[PDB]
Amino acid sequence: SSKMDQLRPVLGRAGVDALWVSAPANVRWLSGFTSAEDGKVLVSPDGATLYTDARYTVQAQEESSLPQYIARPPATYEHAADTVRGLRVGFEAESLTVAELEDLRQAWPNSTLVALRGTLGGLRAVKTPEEIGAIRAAQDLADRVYTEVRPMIRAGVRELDVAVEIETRLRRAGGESAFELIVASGPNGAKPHGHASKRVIEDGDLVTIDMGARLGGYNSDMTRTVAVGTPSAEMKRVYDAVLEAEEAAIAAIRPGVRAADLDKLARDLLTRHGLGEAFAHSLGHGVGLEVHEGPGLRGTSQDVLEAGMVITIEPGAYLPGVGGVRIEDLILVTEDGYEVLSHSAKESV
Amino acid sequence: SSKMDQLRPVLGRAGVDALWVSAPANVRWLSGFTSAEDGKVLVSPDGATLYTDARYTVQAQEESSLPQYIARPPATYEHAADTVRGLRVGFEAESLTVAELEDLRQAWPNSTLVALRGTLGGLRAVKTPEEIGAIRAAQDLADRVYTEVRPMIRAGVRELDVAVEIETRLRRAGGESAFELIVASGPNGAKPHGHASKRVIEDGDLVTIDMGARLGGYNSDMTRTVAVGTPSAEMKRVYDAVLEAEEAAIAAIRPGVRAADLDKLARDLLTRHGLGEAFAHSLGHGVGLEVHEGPGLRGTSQDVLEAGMVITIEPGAYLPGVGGVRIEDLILVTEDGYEVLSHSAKESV
Ligand SMILES: [Mn+2]
Ligand SMILES: [Mn+2]
Ligand code: NA
Ligand code: NA
Repeated sequence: SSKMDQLRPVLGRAGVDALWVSAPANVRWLSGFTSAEDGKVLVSPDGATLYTDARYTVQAQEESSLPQYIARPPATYEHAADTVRGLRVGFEAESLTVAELEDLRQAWPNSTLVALRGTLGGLRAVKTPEEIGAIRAAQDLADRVYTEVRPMIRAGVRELDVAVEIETRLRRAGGESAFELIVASGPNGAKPHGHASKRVIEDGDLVTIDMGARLGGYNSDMTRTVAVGTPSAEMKRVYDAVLEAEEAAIAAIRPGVRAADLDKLARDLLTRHGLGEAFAHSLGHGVGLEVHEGPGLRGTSQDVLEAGMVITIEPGAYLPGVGGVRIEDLILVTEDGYEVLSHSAKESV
Repeated sequence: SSKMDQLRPVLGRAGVDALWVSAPANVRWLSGFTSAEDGKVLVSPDGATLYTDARYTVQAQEESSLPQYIARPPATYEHAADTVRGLRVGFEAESLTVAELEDLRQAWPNSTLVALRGTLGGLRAVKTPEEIGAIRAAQDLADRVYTEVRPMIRAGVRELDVAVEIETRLRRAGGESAFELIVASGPNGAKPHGHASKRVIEDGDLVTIDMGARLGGYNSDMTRTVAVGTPSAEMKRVYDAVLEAEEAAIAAIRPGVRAADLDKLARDLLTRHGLGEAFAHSLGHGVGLEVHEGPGLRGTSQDVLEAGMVITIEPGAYLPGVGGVRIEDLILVTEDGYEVLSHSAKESV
C-alpha cells in the first residue's frame, strides 16, 4: 500500500476528514521533502499538498511526490482554508504548540480542529526497501566508526575523548551523531541517562558505548559493552547475562510476535540470572527518521511486529555504585524471522 | 530586582494570577535548576515551586532557589492543582504542546488556562554579573578555538573539515558547538541558511565562519570572514562595507538606544555603499541560555537596550552566485556604552 493509502484509513478511524501534518518526520515520510522542519502537509478530500517557502522552490519540486504551494506562514494555511471548510481537521497535538493551534483556528473558522495524540504513533513503523537501504547506510557508518575507535578505548582515556573521536569521524564522513553519545565506564555504567563524562577509564572497567549515526536523514542505533583489562567476577556475570538476554530476545523476532512478549522474555531471563530488580524498563524501539519511534517494546505495549520494521533490542542491568551493562543491536524484521543490521563485534569480557 | 519580582508585574499586566513555566530556559532562569528540560515551575500567589522527579532529588536540592516537589508527571501538576483553584493560570503557548495543555486542563478543571504568546519575550534580556561571567567563559572558549583553527583555513580544505575541527575542540574542552556551524566559502558565502558543505576552499575565496560555544548552559556567538589568498576587488568592497557597518552599529550601543535604530544605522550605511538590496533582515539578537533570545534588532523592533543586555551585531551582504560577508560580535551593554566580549581578530582582506 502507498503511504497515503496507509494513512487515510487511520484518519477515518480517528473520525477526521483531513490532517494538518506538522511533525517533520511525517512531513518527510509523506512527501519526500528533506527539509521538513520548513514544510507542512495538508491531507484532505482533495488530495495532499506540501506547503513550503520560496527558498525551497527547486528542492521541493525535485523531492516532493506531492504538489507544492509556495508561501510563508500564515499564507500557507490561509490558502489551505477553503480546502478544509466544513471539515474535521486532525492535527498532531503532541507536536503542535498551542500558539500554532491558535493560528490554525483563526485561519480556519469554518473547520473543526481535532487533536490527535497517539493516533499516528507507529505510522512509519514498516520501512520500504529504499528506507531500509538508508538505515543500512547509517548503521554501516556507525559500525565503521565504532570499529575505528574501539582500539582507543583503553586505560588512561577519558570517556569524553572517546565520544569526541566518534563524533569527529561521523561528521567527517558527512553524517552526525544521532543522539548525545554515551560512553559510560566503571560505576558510570550503572547510570542510565549518563552520557560521556571526563572520567578516566581504568583497568578493570567495563565501558558501555551507546551510539548511532544519522546519515541522509535516517538513523541507526547500537550499544556495545567492552572490558578494559579484567573485570570483577560479578561484572562478568552481569555482562554474560545481558548478552544472553539480548540474543534470546533477538531470536524470538518474527512477524506476529508481540512486542510485550519480547520484553517479558528478556526480563524473565535476567530474573533467572539474579538481575530482576536491576533491568531497563523498555527493551527497545523503532528507528527511522527519528532515533526513537514506534513500535515500543515495553511490558505494556500492544504493538505487534511485522516484516519491514526496524527495531532495537537492548536489555540492560545496572548495579548502582558498581557498574552496569547494556548491549543493543538494530534489527530488521523479515518475512520469517529477522536480520541483524548492526555488525560490530560483541566481545567476551 | 529579583527575578521573581521582575516576573510578577509582567504577569499582572498580562491579566493572570499564576504561571506554569515550561520553557527550559525560563525554568532554569527562575530556579537555577540546570536539567530544566526535566523540570517545571509554578509561580502562584503562594510562591514558586520547582517540580522534578526523584532522579534529580540531590541535584535539585543543591541547585534550586525554589522549594521542590518531587514526582513525575502527571502527579506534579495534579499536586499543583489545589494551589491554582479559581485562578487564571498563564502558560507558555509558544512552548507548550496542545497535548500538554490538554493534560493541564484535565488536571485543573477549576482554573482558567490563559495562553501567553509574546508575553515573556525578553524576560531574560538583562543579565546578572554571574550570568555575564558564564557568557564570557563561553565566548572565551569560542575565541580560543577559533584562534586555534584559523590557520587551517586555507586552500585545499573542505568547509566541513573546518567545522569538524571547531566542534572537536569545543567538545574536548567540555563545551559544545552552540548551533549548526557555518563555514561558507566562495559562492557559499552568499547563501544564508547554508552551513558547512564539502566544498573545498580555494585561493581567492572569502570564508565566513559563524560559530558559538555552549558552556555550562550559556551560549556565545560570533562571526568572522577571512580571505584565502587575494579576493576580487568586488568582494573586498563588500567585506569593507560590512565591517564598516558592524563597527558603526556597535559604536551606537548604549542604554536607551532603540534596537530598530541600530538596524536603520546599518542598513543606511550598506545602502550608501551600494548594498541595500543585499542585506540581512535582522541586525542581531540577545544571547544567553538560548542562542537566539530577546531583544531583537529588526527594523520593526520596539526593544530598547539597557545595561546588562548581551546582544549580537551582525550586518551581512550577499551577492547570489558570487559570495557574501557576515561579521558579528557579541556585545555587553554597559551603563554608558558597550563592551565587546568576542575578541577574535577581525582581519583585512
Ligand atoms: Mn544504542
Ligand atoms: Mn555568529
Ligand atoms: Na541497536
Ligand atoms: Na556575535
